[PDB]
Amino acid sequence: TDAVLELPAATFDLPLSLSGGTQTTLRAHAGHWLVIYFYPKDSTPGCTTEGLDFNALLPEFDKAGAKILGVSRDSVKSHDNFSAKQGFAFPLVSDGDEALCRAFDVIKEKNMYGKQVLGIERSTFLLSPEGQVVQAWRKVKVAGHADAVLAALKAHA
Ligand code: NA
Repeated sequence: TDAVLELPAATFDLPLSLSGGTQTTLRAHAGHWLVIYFYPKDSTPGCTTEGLDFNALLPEFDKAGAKILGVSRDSVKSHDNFSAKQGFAFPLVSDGDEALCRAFDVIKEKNMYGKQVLGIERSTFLLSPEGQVVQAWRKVKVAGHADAVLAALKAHA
């Protein structure tokens, strides 16, 4: 009743390549809140602002035992470079095959350039300690977003 999104069951066991060379899975995060924020491109203004915003709020997320994962389809190397430059203290998922993106249905289409163009739509999701997606933000505007996500986490937790 509380889920706003149902993920394919296999989603939770997908090996997610992280910045730093390790993997995680959503199931591995059982027992605590997880924020998953999808962004279109490493090292761009909006995605950097969003990452830095979450990073600045990390201790507030820590208070709730929550973990953050940023997700794009950039490579692990790109993620490493991005994370190092910005000083992120949470992992970035290299979703190169967009398996996680598709599971969360963040690959969206736009009619532009006389074509049908797919891309990551900036989106964020709150996952409960039992892996339920209890809140979603789509077509995210970066300004104030990490604040809003933190507030929602605090409301839910
Ligand atoms: Na979780």
